[PDB]
Parts: sequence; C-alpha cells; structure tokens
Amino acid sequence: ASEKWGTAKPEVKKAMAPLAAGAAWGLEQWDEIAQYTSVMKSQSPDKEFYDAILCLHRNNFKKAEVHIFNARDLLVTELSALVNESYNRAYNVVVRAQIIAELEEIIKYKKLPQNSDKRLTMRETWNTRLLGCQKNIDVWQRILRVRSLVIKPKEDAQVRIKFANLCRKSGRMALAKKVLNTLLEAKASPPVVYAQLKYLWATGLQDEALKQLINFTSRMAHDLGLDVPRH
Repeated sequence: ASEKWGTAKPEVKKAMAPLAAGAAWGLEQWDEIAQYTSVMKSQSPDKEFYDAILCLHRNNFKKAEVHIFNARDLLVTELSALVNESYNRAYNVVVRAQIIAELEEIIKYKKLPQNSDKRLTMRETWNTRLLGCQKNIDVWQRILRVRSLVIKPKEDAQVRIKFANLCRKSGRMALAKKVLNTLLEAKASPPVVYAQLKYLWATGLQDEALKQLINFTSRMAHDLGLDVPRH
C-alpha cells in the first residue's frame, strides 16, 4: 500500500482508505493513520472505530466520548433493522456491540488517581467474556489486539498462550508466528518457552526437538531440585 497515490482517484482513495488504516494499526505506527482517516469517508462505522482507536492512543478524554456517542447514534437504526431475524444472523451485530461497549470501559480504565486497586475484580472480566465467547480465530485475535492496545502483553501473557495453542489446533501458520514472536519478545517464562516447544513439533521439526526437550526437562529439574506456593 506504499505505492498507490498517483492514479488513485478520490473514489478509489476512499475505497482503499479503511484497509490501509487497519494495516497501519496492525503494523503499529499511528502518524499515518491520521492521514488515512483524513482521506476516509464522511460516515462509516469503521471510521468511528478507527477514530476511537486513535483517540484512545492519543488518550484524550473529552471528545472521544462525543465521537463514540455519535457511533452510538448511528448503530441504533441497524440494530432495529437486524433484530427480527435469527440469532445466528445477528451474531455479527452482537459481537460488534460487545467490542464497542468494551472499549468504553477501556476508556474508563484510564482513570488517574492510583490505578492500583481494582485489579482484583476487573481484569478477569475480559477473560470471562473471552472464554464465554466461542472459539473463532478472527474475532479472538481482533479483540485480543484491542485489549493489547491498552494492556501490556508481557504482563497479560496469562492468556496469550491460550490464544496460541488453539490457533495451532485451528491450523494456521502466519498468525502462529505473529503470536509466538511477540510472546518471545531470555531464560525465563517456562510456559512461554513451552509454547514453541509445542509449535516446533506442530511444524514437524522433531529430530531437532529430540535433544532440545530432554535438555529443557533437565534444567527445569535442576531449577526445582534434582531429587510462592502457587508460584
């Protein structure tokens, strides 16, 4: 996408804008997202979603609420239209409503005073909601990226491996690499190490895994003892 502006007439520009904005968010630089949202169309729920994303990144707490309320105003007509059919048809509406009401309490999480007391009863809400939602790779990675936009994956690594393992059971490669490289990025985090202990055999590199797993078991045994409580 770094090579379409010369013949990019304005309607094709507006066509390509949301995909390029999503690509820019995925590659995790935000300055160009301003330009792609500037060339983005006047009224589109993808634009309100991405605008809420950039507003969260630049952590305003004044007009992000106004924009997200405008999105609340736009959604209601299609909610009314898409309620009389089956729940299997309405599940897309359900999940987009879930994520868009998830990011408002994401915004609420940015409170000032101490940020060190509500961890006991509020971090696990997303975990329970995620486990309640059925296993789809696409929506799982989408809301995982949304969560990681505000929370540190290294300290959030208690569910990243639970993403990676079922990604492998689904049987896709690119997302598996894109998860395991970030999970790895020394000589710690034994579950994080065990992730690619599983994934190298999942690829089929077994002969090199032969001595590796034996050595790994050897120095876990040496760490624990040759022959805090929960930890």
